[PDB]
Amino acid sequence: ISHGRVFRRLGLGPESRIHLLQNLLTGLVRHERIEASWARVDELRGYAEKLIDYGKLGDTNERAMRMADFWLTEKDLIPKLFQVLAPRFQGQNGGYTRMLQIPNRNEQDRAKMAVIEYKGNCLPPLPLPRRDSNLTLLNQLLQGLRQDQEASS
Amino acid sequence: AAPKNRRSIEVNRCRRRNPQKLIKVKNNIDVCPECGHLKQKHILCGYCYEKVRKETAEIRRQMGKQEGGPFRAPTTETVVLYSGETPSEQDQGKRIIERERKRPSWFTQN
Amino acid sequence: HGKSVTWWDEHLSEENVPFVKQLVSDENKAQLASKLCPLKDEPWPIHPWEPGSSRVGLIALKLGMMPLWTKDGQKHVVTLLQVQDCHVLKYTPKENHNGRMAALTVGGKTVSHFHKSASILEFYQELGLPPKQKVKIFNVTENAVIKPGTPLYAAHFRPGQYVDVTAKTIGKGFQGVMRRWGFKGQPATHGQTKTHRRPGAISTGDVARVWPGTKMPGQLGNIDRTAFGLKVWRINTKHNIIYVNGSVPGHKNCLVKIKDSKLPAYKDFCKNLPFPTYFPDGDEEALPEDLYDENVCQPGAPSITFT
Amino acid sequence: AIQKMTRVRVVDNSALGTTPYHRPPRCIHVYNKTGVGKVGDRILLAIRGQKKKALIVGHRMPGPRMTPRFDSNNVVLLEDNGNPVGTRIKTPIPSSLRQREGEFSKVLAIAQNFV
Amino acid sequence: NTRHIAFSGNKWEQKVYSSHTGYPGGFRQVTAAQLHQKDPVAIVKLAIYGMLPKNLHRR
RNA sequence: CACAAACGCGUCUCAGAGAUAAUUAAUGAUUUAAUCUUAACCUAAUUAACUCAUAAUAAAUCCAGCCCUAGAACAGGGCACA
RNA sequence: GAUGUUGGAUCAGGACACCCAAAUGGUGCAGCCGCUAUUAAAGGUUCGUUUGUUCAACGAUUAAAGUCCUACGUGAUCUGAG
Ligand SMILES: [Mg+2]
Ligand SMILES: [Mg+2]
Ligand SMILES: [Mg+2]
Ligand SMILES: [Mg+2]
Ligand SMILES: [Mg+2]
Ligand SMILES: [Mg+2]
Ligand SMILES: [Mg+2]
Ligand SMILES: [Mg+2]
Ligand SMILES: [Mg+2]
Ligand SMILES: [Mg+2]
Ligand SMILES: [Mg+2]
Ligand SMILES: [Mg+2]
Ligand SMILES: [Mg+2]
Ligand SMILES: [Mg+2]
Ligand SMILES: [Mg+2]
Ligand SMILES: [Mg+2]
Ligand SMILES: [Mg+2]
Ligand SMILES: [Mg+2]
Ligand SMILES: [Mg+2]
Ligand SMILES: [Zn+2]
Repeated sequence: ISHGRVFRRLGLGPESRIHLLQNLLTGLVRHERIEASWARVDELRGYAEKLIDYGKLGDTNERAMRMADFWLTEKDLIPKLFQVLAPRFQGQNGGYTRMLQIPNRNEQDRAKMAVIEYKGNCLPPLPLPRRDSNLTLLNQLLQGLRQDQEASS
Repeated sequence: AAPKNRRSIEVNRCRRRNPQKLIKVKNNIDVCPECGHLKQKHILCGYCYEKVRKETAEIRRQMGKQEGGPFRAPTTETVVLYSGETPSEQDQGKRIIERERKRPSWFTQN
Repeated sequence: HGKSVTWWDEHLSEENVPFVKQLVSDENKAQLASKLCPLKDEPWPIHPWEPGSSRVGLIALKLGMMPLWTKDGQKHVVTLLQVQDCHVLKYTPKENHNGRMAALTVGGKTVSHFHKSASILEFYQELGLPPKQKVKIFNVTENAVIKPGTPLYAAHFRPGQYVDVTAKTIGKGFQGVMRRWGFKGQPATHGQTKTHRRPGAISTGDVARVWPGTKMPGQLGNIDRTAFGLKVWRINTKHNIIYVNGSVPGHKNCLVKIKDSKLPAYKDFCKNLPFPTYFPDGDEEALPEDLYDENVCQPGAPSITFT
Repeated sequence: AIQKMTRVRVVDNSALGTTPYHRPPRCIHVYNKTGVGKVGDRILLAIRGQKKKALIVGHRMPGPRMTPRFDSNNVVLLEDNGNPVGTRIKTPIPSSLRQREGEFSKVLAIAQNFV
Repeated sequence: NTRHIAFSGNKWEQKVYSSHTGYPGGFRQVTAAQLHQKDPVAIVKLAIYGMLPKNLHRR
């Protein structure tokens, strides 16, 4: 039984799985946003997060360097990881990746797809879900409650 | 095992018209405030994501032209420009992509 | 009218999202601490202890398991049950339930208002508690009755006693015959073809049907079970934690139902326990932070020497 | 866990123990209703083409924590009277065996080193 | 007043009501005395039930 | 045991009352002694089943999404803190 | 114009003409074993060496290692040594 397992089985086995994630991660560090299958984007999420946590460990750390070697296939990307992508995340602890669901693919396959993106990339802003504004009848109705809780205190 | 008797059309109507084999009516459909097309509540708008996607493709082409070869990729942050725009000091020292289209309303200046 | 689906958080803005939460939690702590004093509120008549009596139970949280040593040198393994939020909810008179014993409905751990039903939130608004996750019905004699909306702490079972536990066992899904039942397999190597698991003959040639009881592959493990005759070893007062003996059916962190033992050996054991239930206000004393059975080696001690 | 057909090594000093044979001594039968023997259990050994009774001293299968676990499976040769046919037992014996005095009294009496 | 039924002759002792649960070894046989002890309504109810015609309207 | 789990070779937990079969006995008529009686009245003693006390389950309708020790699909439990 | 046939494997449903466990009568029953008879089918009824073998012999034990029927149960579950 499946109880308490944090990994999907994707591709031809465990190795194939690691290499699928390798490709995706290279794609993500290169193009800064990619659109892939929802299972696989959601899988990539964790690794994309922690790869940036090695970037913060400094260029000089060896354990981070041989890690960046395995996980970034295109070699140009490695200086991009350390000098570009790591420094623009400093204050923010975990806030790196936006993952959102796209309409299902248009091919006869019809998979379930997601786009995954690093915060602060220079690309057109993704059409994020908007929150209802505060002039809304219900939200406007809550403001009264708030001001009354302020008036009672 | 081979079926012992042809089934009647009655039995078949029972089986394959079951309320379970019928397609359920999706109740989460809404309209997108911009283009007014249909979208599901938890998913991005298709039509919006399209114009976003096209523009991303074109900006990636022009930044493919600004790069000489397959393995050569910039160490600076990139900032994309549109007709009539000049770089701020915050954004200078960075790679710059220049584009003909005047900056699209949904893409902000920041 | 094609009406849309709505969840609670759909229309709220950035500003109002934290406000709602802070407000609901505030009213929750308020409503909890308000019910913290049962004895001085409007207490129901307390009755003496008769010999045919049956006590109220408790709803707990299974923490995990831990080793524990007796003074005798034997090693037992015990299960930690914690009482998070426990209150009696409603009350059913004798005639209105079994015709024999009165039903006392007890609530479990606190959940969020936002995901429950209209009817249920109504039930808790006429009570004044937050909604409880798991709600179980205890059978109880007329002298053991309490008043609805009363807190129940974990000192309710004094150390050394026997309790019973009911819970949903760990769900293993759709399991083959060798698991569900434990039929031997077929031998692996001697030229058997595609048989290494299957049940084998399921009936007799004359009967020509298979019998209504016959063991076959299927659902295994998500069902209610009960463990009897467990001994209670030690009690923690501050964190409300019972240490019961051996194992309790369920996954760890699951919600679990505790009662006194209904086993025929223990029938009258309830004469020494705080009976309506335990009342921290009434005695006006501080119980020692741990109540140990006389057998247990305490977490500090001489370090046993035989002679 | 010592069961039917396990090769055992005879630790006490006896005629039958030390003298060589083309067959290693094999356990035929364990006297627990379970087919598995433990320390302080009783065996029927086939040694040099005849049947003798034995007492399991130590074995290579793990047991309750703080029990000694031995490198080899060790038995002491024994007759029906419960009298050890050996003079003495060198290689160490579980101190747990002293629990039952009644049956193993003499066996314990000829035992050298305990662990 | 069903509980006060009389049975002619020795029938209380030798009339048996049989039932089967369908499970292997689920076959029960109860003496009229015992059945009447457990369920005061049972005897007259099974009496009547067996005297109606066998169609659906019986139910 | 290279998964956070599964698992045994490991650990825990296991029951009251009522009935009767064959057979032993007490009062005791037909037949005023006797006699357990296919005679009363109460009776007594005693297997297995088999019943049942007791235990499980037992709050009608929000359910888009997203998590899960819950799951083949549909179902089920979470998503206020923190 | 086919009801595929021995023995095993797996899973067993039933009978009682009880092999064990449970109450008892009789003895050529002092007790320990026994030998017979009555009542009782919820539960049990082993592992090996040789044979394709059920049977049988033989080793070692167990409270016992029952007698049977179910297409000599069970091949759209398995095995073919015969
Ligand atoms: Mg999982
Ligand atoms: Mg695949
Ligand atoms: Mg996930
Ligand atoms: Mg499960
Ligand atoms: Mg096997
Ligand atoms: Mg195979
Ligand atoms: Mg084949
Ligand atoms: Mg020889
Ligand atoms: Mg007389
Ligand atoms: Mg007399
Ligand atoms: Mg019942
Ligand atoms: Mg739910
Ligand atoms: Mg034909
Ligand atoms: Mg059977
Ligand atoms: Mg008989
Ligand atoms: Mg039988
Ligand atoms: Mg046959
Ligand atoms: Mg055959
Ligand atoms: Mg067949
Ligand atoms: Zn749109």
